[PDB]
Amino acid sequence: MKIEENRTYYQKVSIDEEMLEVGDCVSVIPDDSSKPLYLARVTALWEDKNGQMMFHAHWFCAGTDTVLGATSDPLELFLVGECENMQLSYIHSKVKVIYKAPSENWAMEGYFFQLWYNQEYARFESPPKTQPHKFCLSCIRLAELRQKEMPKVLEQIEEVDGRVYCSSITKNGVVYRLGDSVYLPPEAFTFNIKVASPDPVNETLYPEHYRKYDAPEPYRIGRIKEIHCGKKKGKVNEADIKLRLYKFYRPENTHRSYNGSYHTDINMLYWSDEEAVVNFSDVQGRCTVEYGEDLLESIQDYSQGGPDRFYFLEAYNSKTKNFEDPPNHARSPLPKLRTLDVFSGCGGLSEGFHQAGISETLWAIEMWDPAAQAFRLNNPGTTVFTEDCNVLLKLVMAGEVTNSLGQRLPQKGDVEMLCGGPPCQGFSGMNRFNSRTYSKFKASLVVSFLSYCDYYRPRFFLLENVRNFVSYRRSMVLKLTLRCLVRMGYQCTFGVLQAGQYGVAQTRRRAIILAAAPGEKLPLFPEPLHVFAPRACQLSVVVDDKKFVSNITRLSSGPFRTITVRDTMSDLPEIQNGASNSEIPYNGEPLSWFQRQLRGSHYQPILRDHICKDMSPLVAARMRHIPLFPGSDWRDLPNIQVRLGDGVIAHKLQYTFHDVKNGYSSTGALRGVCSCAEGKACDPESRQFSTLIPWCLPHTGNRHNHWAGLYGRLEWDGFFSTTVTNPEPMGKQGRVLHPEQHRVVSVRECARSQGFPDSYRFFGNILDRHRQVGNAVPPPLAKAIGLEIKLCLL
Ligand SMILES: Nc1ncnc2c1ncn2[C@@H]1O[C@H](CSCC[C@H](N)C(=O)O)[C@@H](O)[C@H]1O
Ligand SMILES: [Zn+2]
Ligand SMILES: [Zn+2]
Repeated sequence: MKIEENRTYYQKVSIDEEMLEVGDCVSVIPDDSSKPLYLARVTALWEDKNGQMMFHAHWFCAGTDTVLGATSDPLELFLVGECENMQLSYIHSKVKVIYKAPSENWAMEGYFFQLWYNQEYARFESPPKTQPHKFCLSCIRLAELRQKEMPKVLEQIEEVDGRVYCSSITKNGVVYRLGDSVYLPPEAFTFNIKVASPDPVNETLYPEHYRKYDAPEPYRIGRIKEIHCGKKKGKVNEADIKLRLYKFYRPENTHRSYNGSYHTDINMLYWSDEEAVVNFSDVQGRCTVEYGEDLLESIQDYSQGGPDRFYFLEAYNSKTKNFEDPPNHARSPLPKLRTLDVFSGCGGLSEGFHQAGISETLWAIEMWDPAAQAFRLNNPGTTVFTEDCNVLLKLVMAGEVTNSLGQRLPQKGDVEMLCGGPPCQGFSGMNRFNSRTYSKFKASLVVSFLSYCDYYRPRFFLLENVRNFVSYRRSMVLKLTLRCLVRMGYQCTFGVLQAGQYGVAQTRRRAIILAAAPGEKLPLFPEPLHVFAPRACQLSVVVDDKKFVSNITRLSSGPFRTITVRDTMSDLPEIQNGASNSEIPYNGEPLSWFQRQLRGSHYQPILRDHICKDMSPLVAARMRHIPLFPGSDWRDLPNIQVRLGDGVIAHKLQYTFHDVKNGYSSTGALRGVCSCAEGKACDPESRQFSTLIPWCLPHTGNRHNHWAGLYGRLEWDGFFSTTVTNPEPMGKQGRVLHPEQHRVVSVRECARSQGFPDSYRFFGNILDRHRQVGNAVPPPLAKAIGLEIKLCLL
């Protein structure tokens, strides 16, 4: 075809008398007899100066080598960026590979390949459509990637003492110029302020006390003052770009620290003339930092206007610890997708999407009446079907335009975005999928949701669920759900996100399956916004020993400080156990940035649903006896008799068995409450009733890390455990007591832990409302995901 200097390209070779062609597919026999046949596309054929007869192999990935594993169609191949030069003598045979393109009438459709597989993120995506003697998509992709990845100097200024100063550089698609701000790891530099690093009990009175035996810092931010690099071979050394920066102080970086900055905006900074030198390699991203007064709009409008937007109004003198005005040199010089929300709940997911500005939920389906009503209260514009999604779908299959109540059913073409959180019962744990199990899955609500996707063929598809959706039955639920989306021709991916990293004071890992129709861009998962406890941000998923991660790059830090229980509910009036007045005055102002977001700027004095469960006299007595010291839970309880009302008694727990593992106490007491503490079988009579210290907690404490957290108080500096449908002191994660008051958290406090605005309405009795709040997708999580979809609508 063309004769380069070192290679001669041919269009077609004869291999054992059979022609082979550019465009053709080929098999190569693996050395490892256990591997599937290697299959490739021939992208070039040539001879080298060395007499070797060669081809370039753009390898395919077999289905069984993707997350899909054995669920995948044997005959479906996927494109991947894996290619290399190979000797023609290795070809085993030519193969037929068909490109199954999405029909032009795809929306109405209620070896081969169709998608490109990204093996690091488990993304199936439409193949590039880009068109051309050697054309190899794999090669083209890596080049574009390398070009994107590498540091490059856009503009040099002048050399001064063996260093070229530049006015502009770039890495990963971001152009950084003089005067721009940059994100940097916490340890890139230090502030000149100095920061100093930060009892026995009677064990018969407190017999369980003995069983009592973290978020990183957010980014450093600095304004670029100069950019200078070294030189190599008389040329710019791009592997050596360095930035000299003006340090910005976050409020908690000044002497005020955190206790002095509880009330400041999470995006407010302080100017400083302190300078730091950093390697370009360490720059984690670019951010906008503007002096408040130069703003053409309001700080709030500027702040909510875009991502990575900070501001300052004062400088901070590290030396006199005073805040003067900033020096002069610090100054400067879409259509909404029509959405169907299945398993709508009270609408946490639709609310986040609405906030993102990308969607309008026109239809919601919610079988449970209270939740359906809650959804209507918040969405006057949506047709809400209080109905089982299965019977609604049958009504549409039956040709009905309307249900019996006059409500207009959504039809093909109506639905542009389909979202929902289908309850996945009876798949928990990890035994293998058996034959009957496949029937269970076909009848399941997750399949019903997929059926909606298949019929309505929406542009975008979102399935949210509990973290363990990705692991149920050895990940077969996840694999079958990805397989269904691929079979339909959808682009799709999955990931786990941690709500805490999107601005809520709660540990809540959720599974998320995204899908996009052939013609769209498949969204990315949103980059963490807030730093959160590392132990709660294990987002990777292992499927058949393969570790999958999402595209998320911020694995250690992030733009904003973590949101605490204090940020969440320090402004709420004091209530008692059983409080039931659903409309009360706040009788105070928002104190935190987080409370200002959720309460609004409008004048608004009514506080809704600050009500809590009326715990029994026994549980109320226990709560009153949990100390207010941070971390306190059931192991702090005193072993005392308490008079309950009516004449009833919380009795003393009696210890009459040796715990061979835990030994005697300092008062010479025994520590076992059953014969199993001595290695023996359980005494049937062992159980003790009505005792301030719950008998079952020492009974099995050793086998469950001492049930840490049960009857536990939230910490002001900490975060909520996963917000559940019914907060119980003794459910597994029972850290549901208020930090100070002798009661469980209120419906509203639970709603604030999910990031619900205060105006957000719920419906039904107190347990109905707890259920609605606990089931929801936190609107700040939904919003972050929504904004990723917004990128795909441009
Ligand atoms: N067959 C069915 N059809 C419609 N809704 C169902 C259903 N089975 C369960 N549900 C509802 O599915 C919901 C799951 S919780 C969904 C919460 C929602 N994403 C939010 O952000 O608020 C519950 O409200 C439950 O009542
Ligand atoms: Zn290639
Ligand atoms: Zn026992």
